[PDB]
Amino acid sequence: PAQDNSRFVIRDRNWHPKALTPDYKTSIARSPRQALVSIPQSISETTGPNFSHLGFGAHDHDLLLNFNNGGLPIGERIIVAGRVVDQYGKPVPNTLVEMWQANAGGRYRHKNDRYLAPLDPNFGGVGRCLTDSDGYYSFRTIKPGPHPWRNGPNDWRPAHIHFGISGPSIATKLITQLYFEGDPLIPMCPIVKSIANPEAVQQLIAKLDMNNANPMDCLAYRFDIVLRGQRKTHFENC
Amino acid sequence: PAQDNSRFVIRDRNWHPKALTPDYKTSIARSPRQALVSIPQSISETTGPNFSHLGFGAHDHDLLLNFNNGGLPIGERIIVAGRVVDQYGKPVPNTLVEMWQANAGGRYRHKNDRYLAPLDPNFGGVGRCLTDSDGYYSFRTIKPGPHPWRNGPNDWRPAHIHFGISGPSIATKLITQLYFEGDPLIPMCPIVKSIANPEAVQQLIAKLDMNNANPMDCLAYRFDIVLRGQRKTHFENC
Amino acid sequence: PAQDNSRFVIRDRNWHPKALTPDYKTSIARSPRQALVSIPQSISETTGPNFSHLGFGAHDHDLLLNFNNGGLPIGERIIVAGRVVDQYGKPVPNTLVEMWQANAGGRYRHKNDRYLAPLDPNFGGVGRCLTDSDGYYSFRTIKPGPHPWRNGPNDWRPAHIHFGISGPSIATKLITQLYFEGDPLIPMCPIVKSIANPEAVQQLIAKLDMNNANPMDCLAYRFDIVLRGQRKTHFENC
Amino acid sequence: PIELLPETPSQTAGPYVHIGLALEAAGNPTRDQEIWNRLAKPDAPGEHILLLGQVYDGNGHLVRDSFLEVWQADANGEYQDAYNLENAFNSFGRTATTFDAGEWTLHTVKPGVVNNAAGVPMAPHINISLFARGINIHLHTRLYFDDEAQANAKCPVLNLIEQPQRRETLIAKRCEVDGKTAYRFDIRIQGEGETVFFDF
Amino acid sequence: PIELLPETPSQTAGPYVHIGLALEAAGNPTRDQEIWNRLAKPDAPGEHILLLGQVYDGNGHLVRDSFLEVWQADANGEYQDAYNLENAFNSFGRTATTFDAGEWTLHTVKPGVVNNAAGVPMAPHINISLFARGINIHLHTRLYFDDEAQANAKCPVLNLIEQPQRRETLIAKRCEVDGKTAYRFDIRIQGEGETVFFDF
Amino acid sequence: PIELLPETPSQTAGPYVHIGLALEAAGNPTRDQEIWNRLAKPDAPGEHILLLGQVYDGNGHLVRDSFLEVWQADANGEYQDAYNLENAFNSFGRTATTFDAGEWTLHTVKPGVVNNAAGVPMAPHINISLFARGINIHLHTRLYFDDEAQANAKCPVLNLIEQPQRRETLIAKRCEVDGKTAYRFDIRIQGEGETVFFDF
Amino acid sequence: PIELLPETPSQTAGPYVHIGLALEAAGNPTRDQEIWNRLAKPDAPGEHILLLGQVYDGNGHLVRDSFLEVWQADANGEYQDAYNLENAFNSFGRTATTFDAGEWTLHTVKPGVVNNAAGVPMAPHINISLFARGINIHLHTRLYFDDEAQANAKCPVLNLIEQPQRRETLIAKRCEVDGKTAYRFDIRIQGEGETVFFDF
Ligand SMILES: [Cl-]
Ligand SMILES: [Cl-]
Ligand SMILES: [Cl-]
Ligand SMILES: [Fe+3]
Ligand SMILES: [Fe+3]
Ligand SMILES: [Fe+3]
Repeated sequence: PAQDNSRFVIRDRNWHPKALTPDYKTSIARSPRQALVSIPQSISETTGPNFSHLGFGAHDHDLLLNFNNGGLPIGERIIVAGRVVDQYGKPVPNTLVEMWQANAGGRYRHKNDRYLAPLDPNFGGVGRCLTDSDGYYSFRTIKPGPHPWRNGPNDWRPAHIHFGISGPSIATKLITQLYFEGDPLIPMCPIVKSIANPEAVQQLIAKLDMNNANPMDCLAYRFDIVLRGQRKTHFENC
Repeated sequence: PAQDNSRFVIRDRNWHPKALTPDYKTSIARSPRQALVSIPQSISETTGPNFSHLGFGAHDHDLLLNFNNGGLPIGERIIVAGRVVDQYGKPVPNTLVEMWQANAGGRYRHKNDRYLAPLDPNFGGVGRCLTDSDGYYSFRTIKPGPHPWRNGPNDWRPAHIHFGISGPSIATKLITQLYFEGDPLIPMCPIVKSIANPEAVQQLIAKLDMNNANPMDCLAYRFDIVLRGQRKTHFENC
Repeated sequence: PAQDNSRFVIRDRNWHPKALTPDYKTSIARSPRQALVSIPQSISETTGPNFSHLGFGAHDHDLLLNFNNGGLPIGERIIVAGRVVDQYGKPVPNTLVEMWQANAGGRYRHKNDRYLAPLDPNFGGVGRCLTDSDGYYSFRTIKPGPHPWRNGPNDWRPAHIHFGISGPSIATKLITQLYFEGDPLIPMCPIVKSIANPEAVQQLIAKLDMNNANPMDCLAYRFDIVLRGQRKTHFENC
Repeated sequence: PIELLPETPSQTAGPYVHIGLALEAAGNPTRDQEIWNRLAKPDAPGEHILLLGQVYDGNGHLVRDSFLEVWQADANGEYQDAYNLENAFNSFGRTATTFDAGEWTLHTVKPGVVNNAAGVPMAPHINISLFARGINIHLHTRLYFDDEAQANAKCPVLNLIEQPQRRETLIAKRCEVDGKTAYRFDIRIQGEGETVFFDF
Repeated sequence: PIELLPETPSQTAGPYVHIGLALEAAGNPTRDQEIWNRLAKPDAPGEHILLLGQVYDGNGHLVRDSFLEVWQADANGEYQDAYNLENAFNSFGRTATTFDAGEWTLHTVKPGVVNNAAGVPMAPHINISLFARGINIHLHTRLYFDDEAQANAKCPVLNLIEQPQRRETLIAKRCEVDGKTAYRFDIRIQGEGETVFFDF
Repeated sequence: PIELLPETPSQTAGPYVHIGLALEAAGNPTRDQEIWNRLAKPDAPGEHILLLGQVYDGNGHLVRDSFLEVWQADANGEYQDAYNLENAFNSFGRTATTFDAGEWTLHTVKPGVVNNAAGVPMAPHINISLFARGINIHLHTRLYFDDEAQANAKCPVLNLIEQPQRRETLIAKRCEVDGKTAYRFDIRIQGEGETVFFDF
Repeated sequence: PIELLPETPSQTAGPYVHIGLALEAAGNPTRDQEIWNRLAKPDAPGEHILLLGQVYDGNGHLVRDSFLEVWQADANGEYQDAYNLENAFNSFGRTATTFDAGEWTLHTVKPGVVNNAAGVPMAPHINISLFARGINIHLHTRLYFDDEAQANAKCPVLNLIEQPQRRETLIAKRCEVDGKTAYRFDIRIQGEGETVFFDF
C-alpha cells in the first residue's frame, strides 16, 4: 500500500485562477464565499492512485483512429506532446494524462452541446495515455475549432484541449486547458482571464513544434505541464 | 464600349514579391531572366472587363451551402469580409472578387492534391461575388487548414485563402493570398517570404473581426484589398 | 411600423463601469449579484423610438433663456456642442439628446437638493434637442459648479452635465455625464472612477473649443458621443 | 483584431434625473410636449391595462428615485417607432418612482406576440430599462404576464434563463385597480428574488 | 527568495467534462477499462456501503454537471494506490451527478482509521475533489460519518475548523437506499450551510 | 514625397488555381455561368480564329498548370467591357493548359487596330496575363500576328523592345487546326527564346 | 514556436581536404587504418562491380579536388554500420578526384533492394555526398544502375523528381573495364545535364 514519504510545495492561489471571477458568469454562484481551511499534509493528501496497471486500448491516445466509423476525421492533423515535470524540474513518469476536446468546427460530442456546427462521424474527442519513464506524453488529434458559448452575448472559446493530470498524489492532481500559439481569441476569453497573472496565462499556450511534425502528414504542438514540487520530509515531529 | 480616360499608379515591384525567390523552389525555373519592358498606358491597359452582368448563383459567395451533398461542411464557420479601395482610398464598387481554398484539414478538391487528409463531402472550396456600391465584399466559409507541400522537406502553408480581384482595368487585376491573424506558420512560409518587405507581408494578414460575427453561429475575419491608384489623365499630348 | 434589419455591436462591459463599484456607496445595494442573461437581438431590442416629430419649444436647447424670470442666469456662458456617431463612425442624425445640470454654484433645481449654495432665479438646468441631419447637436448654458454630496466625508462631483441619448434603438440608448477639460476634481470622483479604464474616463471629458466660441459673449466646449456600431444582418437562419 | 471606436461609457443617472427626464414627477414646470407614462389614449385598439410596480434595493428597501423607460409592441404585435403625442398609441414611454409616489404606473395596452429573429414567437412582453442613483449602467428586463402561462412556457427568451425559479421574477401579477385590469411588476435589484436582467 | 518553476494554472473542467472523464454520462461509448464509481468488489474486506449526494450552488439549485474524484483508505486503513480493475478494492474512484436528478453515487466500503503525520488518528474519511463548469480550481473536502461521533470529535483535521457549526457540514448522514446501508453527503458550494473546503 | 496606400502585394496563384478560376479543369462541377475561352459566338463580326499555345519553363519543360487571362479589341477595334455570356463578343476571356490539356486554346476573332495614347496605331494584338505555381506576380505579354508584318513593324509598343530578335517572341504563327485558321503562340518564361514581358 | 539548438553551420571542405580525409590521394603518408574506396574484399557475397566517374563544374570543366563519401546496402539489401577493415564488406567508403587522378573509383558490390519507410521497394542505389572547394554545404545524390530499368521506373525516390529528363541524371552507365563489370557515374554540379541533388 501507499506511504506518506513526501511533501508538496504549497499552491500559489493567486497564480491559479481565483474561485470568483464574475466575467465567467457561472463562477458567481459556484464559488465558495468562506475561506478555504488550511490543513497539514498527511498520508491522505500525499498519496494518490498510480495507473501503471490500467489497461489502455491501442488507440486510446490517437483521436484520428479511436472513433473510426469508416474514415478519418476532417481537420488539421496534429501531434500534441510534451513533458510533465514537478516544480523542481523532476520528470513525472508513468502518470495519467487525459484529454478531451471539440471537433474541427467547435462542436462537442456531448448530448448537452447543441451548437449548430456539425459533428464529425469519425471524431469522438477523448484521449488518454501514461507519461513514459522520462515524463513525456503524446496524443494525435485534430486541432479543435473555437466554440461559442452562452456567457456574454458574443463569447467564443479559443481553440482549446482540456487536460487532466494525476501526478504522484491527490495533492498534485490538476485539470487545465491547453490553448494554441497566436490564437487571437486567447486575450478575449473570460475563462482564460480567470487567471489574473498574464505570465500564468502564457503557461497554458502550446507552441507550434515543427521539429516534431511528420512531413506531408501532421503538424505538432508542444505543451509542457508543471505539477507541484515534491520533496522528502525533514525535521518533522522533533 | 470602353474608353481610355484614366491612368494607374505604377506598381512598386519591390513591394510585390520579385519573380526569382529561390526558397520557393518552383520560382527558379518560372522567373524571367530578362528585364520587363516598360510600356506607356494605352486603352489596352487602362480598360478591362466589368462583371455587373455576369449571372451569379444564390450561394456563389457561400461555401457552407454551395457544395451541399446532404450536410454542412465540418470546420470553423467564418465570414470573410472587407473593402476593395484604390491607393487614393477610393472604393472600387461592382468589382469581381473570386476566392478558393482547402477544406478544414488542408485538403484541396483538385485531382492533383493527394494529401492524405480527407476531403469533406460538403465542401468545395470556391467562392465569388461582386463588391457592393461602397466597395464591400462578403463570403461565408470554413477556415482552411495548413497544407503540407513538396518544397523543403517539412514545409507547410499557413492557413490561407486565394483571392483574385479584377478592379477597373487589366492593369489593376491582382491575385494574392489571405492569411490569418496570429498564425505561427506565416513567418516560416517561403511563399509568404517571397515578399521581401515585412510591412507588405502584414498587408496580407486578415484580422479577427468580432464585431462582424454572428453569435452562436460564426466568427468573422476582415481583409481589405488595395488596388493601384486611379487618376484622370492630365497634360498629355501637349 | 419598425423593422428588424440591423444588429448592434455587443457592449464592452469592462469599458463601461461595472455595477458594483463600492467607493460609489449607493452602488453597493443597487447592483445585481447574479450574472446578466445574454439574449440574441430581436426586433424588440433592435428598434426604438424616433423623435423627429416630438414638438420642441423655441428655447428647449438654450438654458440661458428657458428659465427666464426677468434676467439672465449668473455664470460662465458656454456653448456645448458635438457630434453623435456610431462605432463605425457613422453619424446618428435626428436623434434625441437630453441634458440636465446644476447652476453655477453646484445647486440643482430639485426639492431633494438642499445644498446651501443658492438657486439662480433665472436658471432651470434642463435642455433637449435633436441632432441635425449630419449628427451634430448644440446647447447653450452656464458652466455648472462642482457639487458636494454625501458619499465619502469630503466628496465633490467635478463640474458635470448629465446626458441622455436615444440613438436608433433601445439597444443604443445611453445615459452618461460630461466633464470639463482640466478639472482637478475628475481624478478624485468615485462616480468617474466607477469606470475602470483611464482611457474610457478620457472619453467623457469635453474639450475647450475656442473655434466655436462667440467672441465677447460665450465660450464653447466640444463633447462627441459614440453609440454602439450598427450593421446589417448577414447569413442568419441559413 | 478589428477594434472599432469605443462606445461612450455609461454613468449613473443620479438622484436628480427627474429634472431632465421626468419633469412632472420632479414637481417642476413642464414644456408643451413631454414623453411620459400614457402609451395609449382611450381609443387605441387592444386591451387597455394599467401597469404598476415598486423597485427594491438589496436590503429590501424602496428605491424612490428610479426612472424607467419602456418599449412594447401595439396590440397587433407591431412596434411603432414614429413617436408623436397625437398618436392613439406610442410604443415608447417613461415613468418614475419618487418620494411622493414610490410606485410607478403606466397606462397602455397589452402587447401582441412578436417573433424572434429565428421566427419563433415570443410571449407578450414589455421591454424595460431601469436607471437610478447607484445604477452605473441601466438594467434591462422584460415584463411578461401571468395570464399568458402557455406562451410564457414556450418563450425562447424566457427559456434562456437556466433556472425556472428565476423565470418567475419576470411574470407580472394580474389584479384589478378601481375596476380596471392591472398588472403589478415589482423589481428586486439585488438579493432574494433578484429580478433577471438581460445583456444584448 | 527561492522561486521554483510555477505550477501549471488550473482551469475549469467545463460542462463537457464527461466526454473525457465520465464517458457513459456524456452519452458516449466506453472503452474496455474505465475508472468509475465501484471501488469495491463484493469480496472486498469491510463494511460495504453506498455513498450518494447532491451538489448545490449559491442559489440553492442543483449542480447537474459535477464531476467528483474520491480517495479513501480500505477497511484496514491502507491506501491502495496500485489502481487495477481486477483489485478487490481500489482506494480511488470517480463519479458524476448528471442532469436528471443531480445525484452521484459511489459503491465502496467504510474506510479504516489512518494517522496524521504527528501520529494522531483521524476519524474515518473519504477525500473528495469536486470539479464542474463554473469551478476554476477544484474544491477539496472530506466526507466523515455520523455514526463515528466519538472519533469525529477527536479528529485533528476536523478540529482545525474553528466553528463547530461548520464541522457539521462534513458529516454524512446514515440512511438506507433499497434497504442497504448508505450515507448521504450533500455539498453546498456557496452560502447557507456552505461545505468546508480545504487547502493543502 | 507623397506616399499613397501601398497596393496589396501579389502572391502566386498556386497549382490549384483551377478550383477557383477554371472549374472544368480542376475536375469539378461548373456553375451556371463561367468566364471561359470562347470570346465569340458564331455571329460575331470579324474573322473567326483559334489561338493555341504551350508554356515552357527555363528547362524547356511544359508548364502544365498555367492559367491565362486575355483582353482584346473586337474586330471593329472596340473593347467590349460589359462582360455577358449572351454577348456576341466578349473582349475578356480565360484559358488554362492542364495536364490532360498541356496546350491552351481560345476561340475568338482577330482584333481590329487600336490607337495608343498619342494617337499612333498599334498592330493587332491580344493582351495576355500569365499565372501559375512558381509565378509570384503575373507576367504580362502581347500576342501579335505573323500576317500583320507591315503593321507590326510600325507598332509603337513593339518598337519599345530594343532588340528586333526579342520582338519576334511576340509574333504568333499562322497555322491550321482541324482545317480552320489558327495562330500558335508559345510562351517561354525563361532562357532561350524568352518571351518579352511588360510592365505598365 | 519551439526552437532547438541551431545546427553548427557547414563550411566548404576547401582545396586541401585530402590531407585530412584522403591521405593516399593527397600523396601524403597514411596511418595503419584508413577509410577508403574498397568497400568489398574479394570474398564478399554479391556481384562485384567497379564504379567510376568524373565531376564537372558549371563551365563543363573537371573538378580535380572533389571528395566523395558513399553509403550503400550490401548485396542482401542490409546496411552494415559496424565499420571494420577486417570485414569482407563495409557499407561506407570514401573516394576522391585529384590532379593526378581526375576520375574517382570505388570497388564494391551491387546493392540489394531496400524498402522506404512506407514499405515500398527502392531501386538499387548508392547514396553519395559530394564535398569540394567552392561547395559550401555538401551535395547529396544517388547513383542508380541502367540495368535496373524496371525497378528504377517504380522507385518512390526517383518518382519525386518531377521531370523524367532529370531522373536520367542519376542513372549510371554499365560498361566493362579490364574485363570486369563497371558503371560510370558522372556528376554535373551546374548547368546543362545538372545532376539531381537531394535534401532530407
Ligand atoms: Cl533530462
Ligand atoms: Cl466611406
Ligand atoms: Cl463627414
Ligand atoms: Fe493554396
Ligand atoms: Fe449631477
Ligand atoms: Fe471546452
